[PDB]
Amino acid sequence: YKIAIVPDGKYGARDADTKIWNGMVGELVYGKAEIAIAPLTITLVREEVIDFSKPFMSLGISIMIKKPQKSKPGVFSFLDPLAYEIWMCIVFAYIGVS
Amino acid sequence: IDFSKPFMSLGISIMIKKPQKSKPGVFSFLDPLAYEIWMCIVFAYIGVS
Amino acid sequence: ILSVILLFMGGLCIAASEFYKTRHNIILSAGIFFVSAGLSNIIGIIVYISANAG
Amino acid sequence: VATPKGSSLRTPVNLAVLKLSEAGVLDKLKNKWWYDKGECG
Amino acid sequence: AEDLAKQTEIAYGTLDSGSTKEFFRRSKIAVYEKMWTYMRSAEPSVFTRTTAEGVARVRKSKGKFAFLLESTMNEYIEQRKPCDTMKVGGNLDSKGYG
Ligand SMILES: NS(=O)(=O)c1cccc2c1c([N+](=O)[O-])cc1[nH]c(=O)c(=O)[nH]c12
Repeated sequence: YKIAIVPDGKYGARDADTKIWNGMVGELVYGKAEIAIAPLTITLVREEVIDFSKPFMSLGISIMIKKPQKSKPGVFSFLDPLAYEIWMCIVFAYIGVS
Repeated sequence: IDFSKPFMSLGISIMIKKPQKSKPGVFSFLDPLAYEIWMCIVFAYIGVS
Repeated sequence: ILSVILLFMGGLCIAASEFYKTRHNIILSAGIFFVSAGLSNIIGIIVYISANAG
Repeated sequence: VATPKGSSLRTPVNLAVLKLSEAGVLDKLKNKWWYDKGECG
Repeated sequence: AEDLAKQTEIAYGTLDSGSTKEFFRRSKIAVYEKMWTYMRSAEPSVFTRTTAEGVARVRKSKGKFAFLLESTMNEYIEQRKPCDTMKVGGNLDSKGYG
């Protein structure tokens, strides 16, 4: 074989206006390459012009989120259960009761 | 024969019994506070005294 | 590292109090050094564990 | 899905399965007989 | 994905041109049909342009942008530094490369 990058850079698709396949699919239907070893998804629209092989990689649509981590609890994180104003007003009430 | 495109994809998977809660432990009253907290409490007690 | 510096100074104070018996204040110094060395080794433990966590 | 080698129903079956995957039927069928008909919750 | 649909804090976005948007548009499942309606008229447009752009937005939104892409790219991204992305849940569909 002889590896040859697709000039267009498109995986495959039908314009739908001039119905000219562009990409790897077009590079096969129109006698340009004999094999497409690429992450070419198997779809009905493409199956009517080429014959895929059995899937070599089963995949799907997943969910990606930003990786989380520890919350490094602050040194003085034991005073959270009460707001700052309560803490300030507890000292005031203490100095006043005494 | 000629198989068609897979109508479903599967694989070898691990099957277990669902964790039925957990049997308790003798010294399971110390679970809230971590080991280090308990250790440092002893050190702070020996120090304040 | 400061606990090791304080424990060493405690030994000097204890040794000094073996050649100068008249000065009773060289023995209290040893006690404070040792006690303060212990207190500095608690912050080390906590700092170690605390920092090692995150 | 398997067919006898050389049969004329190979290609039509291949497209029938593929269309049902894009449409979502093959996934609706699974959830029906695995979870909707379930007994755990 | 049901969890994301209920939530309105963390935004989620597919790509404009591709199969990850057609899937939601044509989906007859309520858990996905609900997401398509929101994602369609929601502003600002969560729909991104390039796969690289979507990865950056997740990494530049501080756990506020969820990207829906292929399970292969996500695992590769997740295993390539900065290492600030991860894979959650399971594949919403089943495709293959042939
Ligand atoms: N890189 S990507 O961002 O995840 C991605 C985004 C959008 C379309 C993709 C696609 C990938 N891909 O992953 O390899 C393969 C692929 N293959 C096809 O045949 C097709 O039509 N569209 C695609």
